[PDB]
Amino acid sequence: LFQNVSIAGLAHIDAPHTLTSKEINERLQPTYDRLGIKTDVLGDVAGIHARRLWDQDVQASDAATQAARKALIDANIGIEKIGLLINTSVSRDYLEPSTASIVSGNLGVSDHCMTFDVANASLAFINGMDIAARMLERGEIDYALVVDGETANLVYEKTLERMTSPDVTEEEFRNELAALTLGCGAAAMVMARSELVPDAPRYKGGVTRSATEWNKLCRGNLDRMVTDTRLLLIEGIKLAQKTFVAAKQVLGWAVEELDQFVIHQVSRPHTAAFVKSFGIDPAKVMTIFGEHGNIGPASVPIVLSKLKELGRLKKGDRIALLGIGSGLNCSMAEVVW
Amino acid sequence: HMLFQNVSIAGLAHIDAPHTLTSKEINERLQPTYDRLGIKTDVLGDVAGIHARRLWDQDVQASDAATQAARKALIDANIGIEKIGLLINTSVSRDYLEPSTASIVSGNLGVSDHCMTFDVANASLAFINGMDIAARMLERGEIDYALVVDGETANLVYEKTLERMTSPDVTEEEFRNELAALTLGCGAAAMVMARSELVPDAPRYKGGVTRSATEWNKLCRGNLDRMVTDTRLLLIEGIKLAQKTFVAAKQVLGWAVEELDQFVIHQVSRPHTAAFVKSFGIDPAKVMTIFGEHGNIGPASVPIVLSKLKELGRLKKGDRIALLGIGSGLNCSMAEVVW
Ligand SMILES: CCCCCCCCCCCC(=O)SCCNC(=O)CCNC(=O)[C@H](O)C(C)(C)COP(=O)(O)OP(=O)(O)OC[C@H]1O[C@@H](n2cnc3c(N)ncnc32)[C@H](O)[C@@H]1OP(=O)(O)O
Ligand SMILES: CCCCCCCCCCCC(=O)O
Repeated sequence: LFQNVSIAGLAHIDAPHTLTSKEINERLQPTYDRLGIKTDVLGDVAGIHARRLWDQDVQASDAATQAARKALIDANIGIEKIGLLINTSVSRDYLEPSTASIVSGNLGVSDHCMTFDVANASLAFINGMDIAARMLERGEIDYALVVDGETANLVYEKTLERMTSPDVTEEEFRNELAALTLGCGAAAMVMARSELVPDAPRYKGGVTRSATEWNKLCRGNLDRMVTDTRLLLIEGIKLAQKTFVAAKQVLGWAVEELDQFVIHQVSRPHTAAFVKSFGIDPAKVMTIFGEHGNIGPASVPIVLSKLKELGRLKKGDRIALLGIGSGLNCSMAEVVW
Repeated sequence: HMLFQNVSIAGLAHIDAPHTLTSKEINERLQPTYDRLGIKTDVLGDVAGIHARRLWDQDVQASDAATQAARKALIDANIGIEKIGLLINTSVSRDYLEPSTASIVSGNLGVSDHCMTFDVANASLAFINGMDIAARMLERGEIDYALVVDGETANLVYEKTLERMTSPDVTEEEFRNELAALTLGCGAAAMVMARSELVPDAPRYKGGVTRSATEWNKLCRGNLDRMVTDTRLLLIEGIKLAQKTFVAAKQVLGWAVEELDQFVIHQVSRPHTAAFVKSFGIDPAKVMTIFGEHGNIGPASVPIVLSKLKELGRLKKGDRIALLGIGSGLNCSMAEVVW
């Protein structure tokens, strides 16, 4: 476990435009009626009633940059203190260079600042925290930024075009339906060596389990995402269960002994199936997919930032970060407030 | 100075893409555009110094090429996939935005449910980044073995760039901006890293230094079908950045150029490379180049060259090997291997 790693600052950005599921259903209504769809899958089943979109021409790096500036302020440090910047977003503007280098350019990092991207679907932010934690413990750097901006504008625009086409089949509809559960947003975290920030929350790290045989289940680019919803739910929960059992071992976790559960946000049935598996008090599980949908790897730190801004947390509170992503990969870690 | 301790290279391999595409063939297609634009010099063969590059079949994905390299690297290290505790994929090429290419490679190989996997992306320096991340886990003893894998696909950028540049209405500016795309190449590499205790006679990786100039992030921008590049400015600002990195390399690695045995350098063109070696007083006999026949294989370039050096019998026990590169960003990293 990490002994000397802390969270110096934390921030999130909510995207400014609301697209409700009611509004999407009115667009999709003529398709529903020719396919004989009678059910509201988004609202009544998924539990997603709205999501947020950016203005046009907002790139991932722009969103991440906004979040990074807020996080530095939350941490009371200047950019010149940053020795490492990692971008963990799924959304990316180019293959080359790293989105991190674009964010770093915007921010004005020093010539000593190491930067690169990590990609791992919705788990990448936790991955990013661990890579930074290891560099901090080793004394390579004092402060690190982990940043993540997500943009779903184009995937809504293109998916809605496809779904409204007179040639669309129910097979294609059900297979791209998951794209209509995603949302825009951004997050950023400042991590630091603990001797520099004695009042800050401590990050202990945690455990990782994987099921890489299921890598075909959810495949996506900026304009299109194809998903096997049923199997992904079933196998995703199986891996989460396996990882949580492994966590109870090495982290000493017992459900009653935890104050907050910061979980990846994908759907109401997904969530309820997991909490029921372990008898977790749903009150302890903050949910935002209702109005924000799935913000990918930024989801977990967004919720954690919202919890912080709420003035919820108390010193000594044990917070379980429960991350997962298409892969499948699952990582569960502990933060002590 | 925080150099890595007891981190070793247990296995190493490269894959050469099978189909040769010559610059003579490319020039043939481009000739009408050259003539219309008044270009009278062979800018590929004579200026950039690239005579050939390799391509895959159309149906080969980044993960496919990385998987080929990985299996060969495991054989080299004489271990099974069940030993691997970490797999990092470092390629610029990728199958999708999500999931990671690493998880596709990991699924192909059959890694255990304890294996940690993800992609790292950082233009042409990412393989060194992957080695560094693996090394930190290995040094702590969190894992015993790691795989760092990298497959590059340039098929689509060749196809689309050549169509655009052979268009009746291509502008001189668009032509110049995209020309560097025709110096790219296909190929793959993978390395098995291990705790030194398990492989007492294997080479040692020490890590090294990194310096950056992220205000130059616009100079080279790439996607699956297009790459736009300011070649002139990349040369000038690259050497500048490499100069800072060498000063740092003397501080933490204690480097003196005459004392190093091999320089394994990421390469973007023949004149760029000669400028680099001239700038820092490097013995050219200690610099192997595959650019003339393979072009620029991005982040796989460094380990592909290292693997070829091993296969040529040019590396012996105790040889001090410098891994050097400038990557779009800009970033520059310099690390040492002791064979
Ligand atoms: C560019 C990147 C940006 C970047 C943005 C950042 C994100 C990047 C990261 C990638 C994000 C991903 O991995 S997204 C992958 C995770 N998200 C998802 O899988 C979305 C799916 N969400 C869900 O809540 C679920 O799987 C449901 C709602 C689809 C099914 O729930 P569940 O309870 O089985 O439902 P079950 O009873 O079958 O369903 C009963 C009823 O729902 C209907 N139903 C069930 N499934 C479907 C379906 N797939 N499509 C249509 N309808 C369906 C049935 O017909 C039936 O209707 P009837 O009999 O009443 O008529
Ligand atoms: C821990 C929550 C349990 C339900 C989550 C199942 C995993 C769904 C996979 C989608 C992850 C992603 O958005 O990349």
